Amino acid sequence: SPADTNVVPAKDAPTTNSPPSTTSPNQAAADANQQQAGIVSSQSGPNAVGDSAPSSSVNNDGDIITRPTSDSIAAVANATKPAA
Repeated sequence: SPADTNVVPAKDAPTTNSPPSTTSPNQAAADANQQQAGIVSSQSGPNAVGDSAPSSSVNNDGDIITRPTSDSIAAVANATKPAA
């Protein structure tokens, strides 16, 4: 039977349950990365105190982004267009 043997991580599987937050997301993405799994807070001692997961609110360099990286480069290159 398929679905019990063909189990593989989905599309954008590290950062898909990450909520959009502008504050300390990595600890907020990991707060909901392990909430969708169903683990309650009492069943995790220090495993859920200070954890981190990659978020969709952080770009690769590491600065807390809001709009995606293709729309942030476009936020700079649209402000250096003089009249030709």
